[PDB]
Amino acid sequence: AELLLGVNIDHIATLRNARGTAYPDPVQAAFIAEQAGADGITVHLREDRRHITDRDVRILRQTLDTRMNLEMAVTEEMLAIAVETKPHFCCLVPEKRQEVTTEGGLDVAGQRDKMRDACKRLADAGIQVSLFIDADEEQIKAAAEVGAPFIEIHTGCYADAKTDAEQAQELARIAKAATFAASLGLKVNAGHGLTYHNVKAIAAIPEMHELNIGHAIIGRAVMTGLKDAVAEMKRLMLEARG
Amino acid sequence: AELLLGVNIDHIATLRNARGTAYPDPVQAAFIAEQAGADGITVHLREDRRHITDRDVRILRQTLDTRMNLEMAVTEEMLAIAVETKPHFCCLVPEEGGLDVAGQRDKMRDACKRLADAGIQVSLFIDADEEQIKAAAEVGAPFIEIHTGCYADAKTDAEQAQELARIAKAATFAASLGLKVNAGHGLTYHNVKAIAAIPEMHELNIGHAIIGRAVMTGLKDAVAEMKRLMLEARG
Amino acid sequence: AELLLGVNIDHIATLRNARGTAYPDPVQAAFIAEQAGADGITVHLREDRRHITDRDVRILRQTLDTRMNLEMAVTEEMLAIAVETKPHFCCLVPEEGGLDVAGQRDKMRDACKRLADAGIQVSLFIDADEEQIKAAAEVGAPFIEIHTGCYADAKTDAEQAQELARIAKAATFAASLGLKVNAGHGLTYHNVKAIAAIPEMHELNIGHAIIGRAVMTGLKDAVAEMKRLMLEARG
Amino acid sequence: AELLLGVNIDHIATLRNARGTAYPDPVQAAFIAEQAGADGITVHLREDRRHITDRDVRILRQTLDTRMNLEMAVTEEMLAIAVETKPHFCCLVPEEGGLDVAGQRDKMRDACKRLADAGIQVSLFIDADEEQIKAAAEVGAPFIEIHTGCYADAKTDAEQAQELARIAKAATFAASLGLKVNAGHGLTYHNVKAIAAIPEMHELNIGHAIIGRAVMTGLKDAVAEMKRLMLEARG
Amino acid sequence: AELLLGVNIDHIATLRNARGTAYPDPVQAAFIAEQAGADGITVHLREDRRHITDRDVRILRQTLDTRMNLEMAVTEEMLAIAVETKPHFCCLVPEKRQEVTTEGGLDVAGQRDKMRDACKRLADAGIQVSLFIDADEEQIKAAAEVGAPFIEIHTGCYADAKTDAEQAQELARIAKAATFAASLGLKVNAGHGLTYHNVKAIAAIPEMHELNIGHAIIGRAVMTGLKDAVAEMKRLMLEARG
Amino acid sequence: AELLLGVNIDHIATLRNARGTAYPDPVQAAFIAEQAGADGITVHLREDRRHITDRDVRILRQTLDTRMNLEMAVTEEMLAIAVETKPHFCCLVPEEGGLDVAGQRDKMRDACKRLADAGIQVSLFIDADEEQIKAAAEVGAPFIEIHTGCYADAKTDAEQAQELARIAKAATFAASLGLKVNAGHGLTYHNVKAIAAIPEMHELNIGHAIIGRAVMTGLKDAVAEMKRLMLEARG
Amino acid sequence: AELLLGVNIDHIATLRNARGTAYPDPVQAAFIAEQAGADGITVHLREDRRHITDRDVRILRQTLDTRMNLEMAVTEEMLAIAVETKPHFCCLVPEKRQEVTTEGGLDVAGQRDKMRDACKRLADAGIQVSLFIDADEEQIKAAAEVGAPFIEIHTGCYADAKTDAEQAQELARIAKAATFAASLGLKVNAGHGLTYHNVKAIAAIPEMHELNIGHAIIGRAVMTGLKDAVAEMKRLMLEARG
Amino acid sequence: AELLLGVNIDHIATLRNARGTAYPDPVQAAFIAEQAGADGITVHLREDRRHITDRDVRILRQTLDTRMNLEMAVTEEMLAIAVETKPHFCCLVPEKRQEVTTEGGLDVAGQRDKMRDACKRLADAGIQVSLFIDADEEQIKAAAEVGAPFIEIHTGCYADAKTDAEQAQELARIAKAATFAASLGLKVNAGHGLTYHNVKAIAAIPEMHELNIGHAIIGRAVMTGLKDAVAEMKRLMLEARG
Repeated sequence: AELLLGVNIDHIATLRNARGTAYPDPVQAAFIAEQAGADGITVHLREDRRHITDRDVRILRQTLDTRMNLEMAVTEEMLAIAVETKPHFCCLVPEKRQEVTTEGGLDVAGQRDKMRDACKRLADAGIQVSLFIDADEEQIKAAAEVGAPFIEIHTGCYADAKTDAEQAQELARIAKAATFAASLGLKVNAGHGLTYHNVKAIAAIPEMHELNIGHAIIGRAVMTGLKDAVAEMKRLMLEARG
Repeated sequence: AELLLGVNIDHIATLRNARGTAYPDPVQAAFIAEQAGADGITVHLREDRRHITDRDVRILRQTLDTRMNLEMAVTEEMLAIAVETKPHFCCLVPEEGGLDVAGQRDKMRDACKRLADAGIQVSLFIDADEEQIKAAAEVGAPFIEIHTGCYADAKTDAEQAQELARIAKAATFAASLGLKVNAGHGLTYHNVKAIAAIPEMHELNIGHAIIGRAVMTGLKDAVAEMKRLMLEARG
Repeated sequence: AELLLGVNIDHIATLRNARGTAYPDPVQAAFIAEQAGADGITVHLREDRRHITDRDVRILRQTLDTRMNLEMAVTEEMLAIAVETKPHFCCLVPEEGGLDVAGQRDKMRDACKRLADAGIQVSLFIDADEEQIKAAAEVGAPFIEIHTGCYADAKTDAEQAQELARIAKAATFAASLGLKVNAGHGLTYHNVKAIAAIPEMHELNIGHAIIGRAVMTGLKDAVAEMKRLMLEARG
Repeated sequence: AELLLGVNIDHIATLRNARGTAYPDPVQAAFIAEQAGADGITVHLREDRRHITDRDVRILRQTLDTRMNLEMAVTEEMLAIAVETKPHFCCLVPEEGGLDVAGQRDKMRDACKRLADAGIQVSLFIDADEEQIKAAAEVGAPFIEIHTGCYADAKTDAEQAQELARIAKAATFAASLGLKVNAGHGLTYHNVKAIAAIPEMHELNIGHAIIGRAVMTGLKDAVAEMKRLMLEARG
Repeated sequence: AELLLGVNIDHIATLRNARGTAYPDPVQAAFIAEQAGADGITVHLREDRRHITDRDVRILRQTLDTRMNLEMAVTEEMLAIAVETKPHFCCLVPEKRQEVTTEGGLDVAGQRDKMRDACKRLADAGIQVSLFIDADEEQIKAAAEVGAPFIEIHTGCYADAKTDAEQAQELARIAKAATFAASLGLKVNAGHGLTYHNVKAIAAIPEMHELNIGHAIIGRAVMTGLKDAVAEMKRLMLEARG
Repeated sequence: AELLLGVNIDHIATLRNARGTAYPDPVQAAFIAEQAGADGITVHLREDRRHITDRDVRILRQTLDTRMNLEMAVTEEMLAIAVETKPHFCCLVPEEGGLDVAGQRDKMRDACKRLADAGIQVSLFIDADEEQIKAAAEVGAPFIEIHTGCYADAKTDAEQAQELARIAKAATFAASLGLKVNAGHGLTYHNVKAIAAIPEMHELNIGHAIIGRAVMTGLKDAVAEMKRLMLEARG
Repeated sequence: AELLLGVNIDHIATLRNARGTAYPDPVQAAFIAEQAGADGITVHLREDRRHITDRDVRILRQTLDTRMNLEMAVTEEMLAIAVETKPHFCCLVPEKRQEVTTEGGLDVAGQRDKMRDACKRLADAGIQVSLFIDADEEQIKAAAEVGAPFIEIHTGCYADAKTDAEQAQELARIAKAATFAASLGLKVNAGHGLTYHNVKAIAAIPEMHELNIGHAIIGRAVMTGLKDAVAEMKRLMLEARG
Repeated sequence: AELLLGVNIDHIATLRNARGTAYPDPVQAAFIAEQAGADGITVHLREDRRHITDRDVRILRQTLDTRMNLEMAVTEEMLAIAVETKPHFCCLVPEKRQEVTTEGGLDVAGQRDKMRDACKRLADAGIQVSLFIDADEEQIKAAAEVGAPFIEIHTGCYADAKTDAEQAQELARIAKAATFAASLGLKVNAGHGLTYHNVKAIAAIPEMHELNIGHAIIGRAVMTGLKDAVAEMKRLMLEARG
């Protein structure tokens, strides 16, 4: 169907934890976002509980009207936490140095045994898994082989691009990777680092299922208010596919 | 008698620094705040430059339409910066939580003088303690900013009303000694009024609660609301 | 102190329960209200769980930024729930329509001590009746909430001025006994001012008229308008 | 032709009846909706008059600028009321939950002819069942409204895609028989698009989710957003 | 208590009748006004049914959340219509040439018998009567004598004033008349012709109970929307008494 | 293919004239409309000058940022004014309702020529009648504006779809004869789309419905909404 | 009494003339301002017509719903235009080196005869005259002797103050000058250079009748829109007197 | 592809300089515009610094979140400033009588050597250059020969058209010129003088890459506020390509 928007509210919690009070509350932000264009809410539960906390996840699981995408590292703690939470989606990301690739995505091709079992365990709990990876054919083929139904292409390099040519090259790499990914039966997401000024070229990629976006929305929100920030992003995304 | 609002935009920077991009930019937040009820903009240039950075301070000094309140610790590095930057105000802070002025009379006395010679109006961030207020007066600072943190963090209505009375008495005491008095740390939309109602209060410097409301409603409305509640309290 | 506004979000759940879905969610409404002028949120946990449910109270207790006022009947089940929940306030009501305190002195006395033991400030919902008020003071309650329903349902302006005067005298009487006094049931945008102008009023707990305005204009505006009218009446 | 939106304002009355006051008034909500994207207003006059009352229908019939869709059970009382009222549309529903037309051919046939005789366009509320659809065509109804409740309550995405496909095939079947087809029960802001994209859909009659959104954001915005999402799906 | 605002919605109907359709509907405007600062709604049922119609009055009587002020001429038709409608208030105004004074108000002093009976009949039906009159002591004393509980001072001349001095003179006349009126036990209203720029001096008059305003609000409304137009007027009125 | 909107502000004047003051002023409404989606402003200078007046026309000619469409009857007085005023457009109207051009070929032929010599683009307001359209073509007018009144006033969906088909055919017919075609009289927010969807339509001139929505929501939003619905229809 | 706000829309014409187009049009700005808190509209018809033009004045004179305050230099041309135009107010300002003071105000003391005839001529035309002067006793006595009913004190020096002390000094000077002028029978205005951050101290001065402000309001409008800019300035002024 | 909008904020500085104050500040305008649909911000650093100043450029270069388009005349001073500044784009325009065409565009044909070194020098600095020229084939061939990657066609004559025919003629001229330029390898922009009522026909031209508009947007902003003015212009442009 239409391109979906997942809104990552981690930075609502970073603002909160900066002072130790209860506000602003990620629970409030999730309602605002889900009623302004978000089709899902993403929260990354970190080992260091730097922003989102166990309390946020527990309450969010009961208050979200749409569905949760739990971003987490592939460790025994997170896996168990994920199985008991039962979020609709789970997005596996690199936590430490021996988890990420030279560009930032998960190293799936080099850890097939771990990834295969993670995917299987989460799947058994009824969670749809997405593997956050670089737009790299080796990782994509590996994602498919280990059984993950989704992959989320890391759009950071595209976003960080320091020149037009560098950006177009990265865009083309993402587009070609998404096409290759779909040919393997994978569903493909993206979103990390996307902004109001570079999101359309990514949203225009036909194979994209959902763009998971956080920072730029929250950064617009402090000026503009979360409702308009989410709605503007969703509007740009639909225009792009138009 | 005309209560002023100083908006601390440090947390705009915190949000930015969390990812290393240029947005959101403190410079934008300052224009919004100044046109929504802020009478001044406050930034705390920390040693680790974790949120506000030297770039921020340099650009804001050239873009603020009102005036800057530079929050900083008392060190030679910071004093030097202050002197060079020439902010309208400077709020000496540590780095109960207030600045120990009574325990470092020499250091604070020299700090105030130097900053004062740079044309900067100095305020010492202190606890609502009679000993510290006297020390502030004695050392020569024009302003003190009473730490409202304990008032904000109060757990019960009783502990709250007690910290309130302590601040009110501390303010009247400070004023009887020639000092101008500010407050603001930790104030929220739900506890700001009792503090705004204190006659001696000159300016309330508030940050976090405003930014927290802003991520939901936008900075302009967050600032106008806080300013409206403050004037209601004096009214 | 400023007149407070407690917003009763029960009818948000009424709207939700008419269909068995999870929306609209009282948890969202509480955030909106607390940021639009409410100083407290009221929920009435009815034995039949018509609207607010155990889930609601459980989550609200964790998400409210201000404080909870738990409206409830004086029964073992409810007293147990209240002790466990630890809301900041508890408003005891019947299962004119006010609580019969004067005729159940022992029961109310036990209830108040028990809730007070759990650190809960108790309010007895009663008619503007001096016998009931004296009894409320006698059984140890720190608060009473005067039933404004008769005033609100006044059929003629004569019955209205008459009910208003009754409430105002009752309030003055309650205060002279050391009680703090609330009100609010049935108040609307057109009749709230006369009640808000009564000096002894501490907090007005209003629900229905605000939610009825909200379905048209949105909750934020519905709450801010009620708070604005209340403060206008005081000044 | 453009996909139409009928807004069911029943829950405005639910909110009103929970207290016996005159607000919020369904008559106001109808004006708001009609000017924010609604092409029709739906009210369900239940025998128990739970929400919408005779007064409501009476006044609405005179104040609506668009047209009325009267939801009602197939009983003598209701048929009489409908004939007298002359709404532009009548939606027959049970007292999955769709009308059993295939098993009451004579009754539905009498109902349709009778309402058609009063100049009313009849819609039979039925399940996405080809047997029920064929029967609806056979008894003379010009419209059927497919029950989207099962689709809306889908527990898994599998059950959802399955219910969607069932509705879409049923719709195509209904159109091939000369019937016009509506839908809408249980649709929300997150699941309306897939139904609005079905080519044969004429009008979506939605209630609960819009009113649930309204108590938060106001009715005007709640309606305009639903209409916007519907038109986006079509293009 | 506080100064009240009655909003006259006649001109919503004049816009409607100009074309013969159902919109705009006075019923909608009454809801908007009552929720934006109006404490009452006024409608003038004219003999020629030029704007407000019998249908408007009939529906309004059932939809108003506050109270209706039925403006009408003193004729047998209107009196009977008023008795059966039972609006909370009734404001008697001049219809023809033998009904008004040289400035526009009702001629009460010169028609004591009619006015006395009108007042009595309406009062019997439980309607609070207001006599629309010029700021003229003779008419005011007569209003009191015929038993009317309210008078509405015609503020048209004040509004039409063509010079500052002319306005101040008219203001002072209104102020002195209101004071005289109250000394007779009368409650006093005003409002006709008031605008966003001259309403405050009138609202500042202590004896004023309610200002009934129509045209300027509707005229602002077509630009601005009725809600803001009503709220702005109510805001100015309360500032004046502040 | 790019549908234009002409906003008739006559009814702003009607409201003003009802009381003899200067407000509301058509001049203000024209700026609002032109910046909210109007591509042109229309005013009908009637003989009795009941709403728009000579002052209005004289000032608007100097303040409009887009262009004026002068609606007027075919008389020497009006032609003279038009010639002097030099409006960009002129819409000849009577004073089924359309202009009888076929019955006054001589008069209309001379009218168009004179106005055309003054540099004015002429449109003849006519019924969707083949005889009148041919006459319009024959007499030399560049534009015709099809009277949509009967379409608007239709009582049933059948009478409506019939008037619609008549207008659509009339438009294609007019275009096949070299004429540019407009419409607009009586269009509302609920029936405008079917007319906007007609390919041949150049500009829709609409007045009353817009002003009627405006008294509720404000002119800016009323105009932007109508323009949005029109572009949606072509889209 | 009621502190008034006059909004100077000159800079709207400034923006326009920068291109020779017809927009933005001062006539529109005037309607927006008058409905958002302006009690009067001010325009300075310069000899060189740098911004406001004769058409502007001619049309404005017909569309203003409140009243016009025509700022102009004292010359036979302008005097004739003023007498022709008949604006409610006329504020005489300096435009040439031999008309201005070393502070920026009109030099009335140095041109007693010229000002005397100006005030008399304009007064016979029914125009209320104000002399834009510095907060200087010599000029004030001069303004009083020549017969002008109003003076508008130049708040520019107060506005441009660089230190809190310099500012406190100028305010004091203005407050004493206002009292001094009132003791001579003059009514007093101010306004030039006032901003959203320094308007309150001036508005608080009791003798102030009207603050004529332009620049800061337009500067705010370019960002927030004219309506809110005017409404906000008006709100601040009433709060000060509150 | 995606039609871009560059907003020229020069007139914000225009308003400011009219008084020597610091407001309104172009730096604020740029943040508002970039978050409301502007894809770039344009500033014309004039030799005389009539509006935009060196500080403006210096600060803007550090606060812009999108990119700068520096309009400037061709002189050693400006070239050095540009090379120093390193804006993403540079649009060379005429400023003196011997630099302009009888239409208003830059005279590239008549100064091939100068333009040739400008383009080369600016290009080594990594700046993309655009030559602001008339819709004239001689200038276009010249722009192509000298090596500029972009040309910006002067839409002023189209904007100032007085008759629908005159306008139709200019549009045609621009559309053919755009196609002609693209056939020579140039990318093409336009924008000068475009308004909310004539922007669509230009936006519809396929070869258009970016429309740089300023004046009409600021003129609308003074009334409605900058955010809506920018958003609305962007909306109209996308509708045209729709």
